[PDB]
Amino acid sequence: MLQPKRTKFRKMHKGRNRGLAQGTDVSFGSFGLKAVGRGRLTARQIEAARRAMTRAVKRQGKIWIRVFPDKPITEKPLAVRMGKGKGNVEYWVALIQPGKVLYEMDGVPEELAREAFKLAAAKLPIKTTFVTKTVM
Amino acid sequence: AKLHDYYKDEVVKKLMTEFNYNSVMQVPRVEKITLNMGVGEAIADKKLLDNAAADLAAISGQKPLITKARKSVAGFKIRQGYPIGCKVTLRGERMWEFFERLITIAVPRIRDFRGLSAKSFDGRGNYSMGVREQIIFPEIDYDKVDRVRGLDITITTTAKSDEEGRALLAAFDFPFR
Amino acid sequence: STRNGRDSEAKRLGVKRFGGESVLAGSIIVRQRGTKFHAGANVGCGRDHTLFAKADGKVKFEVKGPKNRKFISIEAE
Amino acid sequence: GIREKIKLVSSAGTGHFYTTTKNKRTKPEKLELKKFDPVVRQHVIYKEAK
Amino acid sequence: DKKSARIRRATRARRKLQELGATRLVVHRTPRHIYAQVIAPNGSEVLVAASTVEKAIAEQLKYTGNKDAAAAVGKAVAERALEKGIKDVSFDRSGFQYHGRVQALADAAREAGLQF
Amino acid sequence: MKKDIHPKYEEITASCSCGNVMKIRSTVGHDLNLDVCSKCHPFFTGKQRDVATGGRVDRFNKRFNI
RNA sequence: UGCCUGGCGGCCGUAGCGCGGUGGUCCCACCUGACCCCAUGCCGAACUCAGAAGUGAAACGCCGUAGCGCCGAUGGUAGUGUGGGGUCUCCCCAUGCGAGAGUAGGGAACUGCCAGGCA
RNA sequence: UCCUCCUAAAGAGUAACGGAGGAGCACGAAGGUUGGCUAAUCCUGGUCGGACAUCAGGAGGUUAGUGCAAUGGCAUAAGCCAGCUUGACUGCGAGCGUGACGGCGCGAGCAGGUGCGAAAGCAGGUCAUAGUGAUCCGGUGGUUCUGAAUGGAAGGGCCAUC
RNA sequence: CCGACUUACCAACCCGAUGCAAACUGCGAAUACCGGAGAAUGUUAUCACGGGAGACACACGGCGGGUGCUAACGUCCGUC
Ligand SMILES: [Mg+2]
Ligand SMILES: [Mg+2]
Ligand SMILES: [Mg+2]
Ligand SMILES: [Mg+2]
Ligand SMILES: [Mg+2]
Ligand SMILES: [Mg+2]
Ligand SMILES: [Mg+2]
Ligand SMILES: [Mg+2]
Ligand SMILES: [Mg+2]
Ligand SMILES: [Mg+2]
Ligand SMILES: [Mg+2]
Ligand SMILES: [Mg+2]
Ligand SMILES: [Mg+2]
Repeated sequence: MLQPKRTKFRKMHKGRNRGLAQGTDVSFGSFGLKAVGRGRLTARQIEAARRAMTRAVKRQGKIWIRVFPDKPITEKPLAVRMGKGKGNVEYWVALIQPGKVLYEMDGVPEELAREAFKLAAAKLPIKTTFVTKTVM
Repeated sequence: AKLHDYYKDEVVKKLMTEFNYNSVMQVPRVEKITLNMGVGEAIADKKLLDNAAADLAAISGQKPLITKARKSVAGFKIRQGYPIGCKVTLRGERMWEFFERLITIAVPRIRDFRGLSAKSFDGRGNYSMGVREQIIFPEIDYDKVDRVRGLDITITTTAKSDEEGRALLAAFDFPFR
Repeated sequence: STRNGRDSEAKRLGVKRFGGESVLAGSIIVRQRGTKFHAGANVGCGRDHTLFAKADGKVKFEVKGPKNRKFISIEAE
Repeated sequence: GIREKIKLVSSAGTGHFYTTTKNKRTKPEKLELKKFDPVVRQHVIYKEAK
Repeated sequence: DKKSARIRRATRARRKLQELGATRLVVHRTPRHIYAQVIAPNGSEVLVAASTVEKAIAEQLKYTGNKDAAAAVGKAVAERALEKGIKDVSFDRSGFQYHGRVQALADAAREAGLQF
Repeated sequence: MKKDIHPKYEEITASCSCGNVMKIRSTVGHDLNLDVCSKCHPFFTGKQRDVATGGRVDRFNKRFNI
């Protein structure tokens, strides 16, 4: 489960989520799974979609995860009234904007890559798409 | 002393022909000698550093400069300002007077002398040498002294390379291998 | 949870008389903490680095200096 | 804290004193500073007192 | 560097004399010569200059670049600037310790009518 | 020099048993007599005379008197 | 008027670092000596005094070279004031302002006041 | 109760039982001035010596340092040494800043007497921002200002201070 | 002893590529704010002093946010 070690501060503002993403092209591999939606995507869904990918190919190629949560999310306990401090951090999410390339892998035929990414796209809340490398 | 004009009359001509120098004073020359010994254990007791200082002043006729810790390090339990060791630098005449009597009596008195290594240059043309024994100099009578603290000889020449630095020291009959 | 809830009164810093303003003598030009604006021609410097006028005139901000530091001066216009 | 209050009473004979603080644990001896006495309008010595 | 360390050693006094808006008498010293010149409060243009390299001064001097030479140039600077109406200047060390030829350069200029 | 904070530094006559009479400036207070100096120190000819420790086969062969 | 050099500024990397070449009549720099004027928490190494033998090696100045540093458009993108709109935890339309990064490229400064030497 | 940063939407200000840390001091030098100096961390070479002491060269550049938390600052150093010293002084103060007020803060310059420096000059505490509480009541010292018929005095007032 | 040979290990500093930050900044808007000048317009709309008050329980909506679950006709701020 991806999670930063030795963070500067325990709790972090909610903030907002606007604009398009920066890493919008495949730079390490040749096939990439690119988001089209928006929303925080926790560290539990990152691992659940990685397992569904290293199992579809199961022997070949390298896999790059181009996202990292580094955003603490705090949840208030149950039967607790509002106020009296901030909640205790529970999980970590990686804020995703459209265009962000989440996963990408090289070393497998395109047909196997296309189907493997489909098995991971069913474990992520956001609407993803398949993208291939270009030249620029 | 005599080594100075020996350098002027012989070493300059020896090195001018060897290295094909165009100007007279482009040949390297030694500019200072630095003598020290960090007693280190003077952290516990003060009278050792005063004893080491008396030794350095006897070896070279100058009062040593006591040096203090540059930064506090917990490895040896020292802190800023703690006197750790002495230091003496010799220039001009007193440099040659100590230098002449280093190469002629002190080094030959080394117990089981085998030769000073010629690969001790710091990569620019300066020579550094330990002695491990402060009794080889005649200014120690073996009876006043108690410890076997060693010195640290440094030959600071204006040579641009150790290849030239080796030649300059060799021209002074330095006991290399 | 709790162990927080402390702060201090705001010190009301910042530039008081901006560039092009006609000031009197001794009028405070900028209250600062470090030395963000350096004293130039005809302005002084307090013990808390407050910059004050020394002759009546028009304020001027300039970036003279080898290190490109902001300077404040006064033109006796 | 450990720093207590003293007064430097003038030596010009007039009654004038500058009041300051001084740590006694490190230094138990008196204080001697040449200061200004407005009563006589001269710089005179101020020995510590109280 | 031996000159750069001196330049930053004389910056504080040199910038205060400009903020003060006062005429200054900068003094440059060389192992073989000594120079002096009176620079306007602007700092960019000079009013009066006299130095040992001047042939009108060096020919009467046994060896330019000693205390007796620094006394002669100081007199020259003061008399040259006396007919120009400059009387109130401020001495500038330029980083040299006010101890040797610069002291004689100032002292002879001070005695020759200049007030600083 | 800083005017009498240093030990006395004078000229002495240092000589060897094999000559090597070389005048030097030092701080001892009295002339000193020592061994062969760098001129006559056997650091350049006794090398074979220095590495000679050992010898067992020939020593036994001496004892082979039969 | 021209060239070389020193002092004081303006200006602040298009102005600095690196690599190579070059300069000693004057200037500058290293340099000789140290009782003295002064100094080293030891050392004339630095500071300082007394001079001129040697040198342009080091430093400094000048010239050349883009390997870095640095400056950097046009077009587009993000953002955003006002007025409207949507399937309104985010966007779109009309209009005004319009980056940052990157690309093409520019680029090893320019200049003012005195004082020497030469032609 | 006070100090530093964020929330605070590029002037000032701005809330929550919002997110993070500090103070109730210290210094007669750790203040003033004059003179001088520049770090961390690395490489190489070097007796004990070692990943790491002290030393000699080179790279680097302030990534060090600041009595004390954080921010802003600092090479002309506000950082680091030494000499002499008490401006950590008295009466004032043009003109501003910030508070509903009580108040708090900055301040050129004038008068009298000092300190450092050759001099120009700098000095009315400390790199700046925390280190603190009004009035009443009473204590100590100075000062004819008053002194319930008059001369004194007790007691008040003013100045310094607890 | 010198470490003499090995490892299927991990691995700091630097080099190239890729992201994140309210308490990061070698860059940096739009608006807002302060000052000056100018025409038009506005039954002085501005400031000072003085007589009289009320009020100090706010609510929703848009935009920028803290908290909450980017839940609440929830709660606390800025601006309209
Ligand atoms: Mg603000
Ligand atoms: Mg605002
Ligand atoms: Mg409000
Ligand atoms: Mg201090
Ligand atoms: Mg100073
Ligand atoms: Mg100070
Ligand atoms: Mg402080
Ligand atoms: Mg009476
Ligand atoms: Mg009374
Ligand atoms: Mg109320
Ligand atoms: Mg209310
Ligand atoms: Mg409200
Ligand atoms: Mg409500």
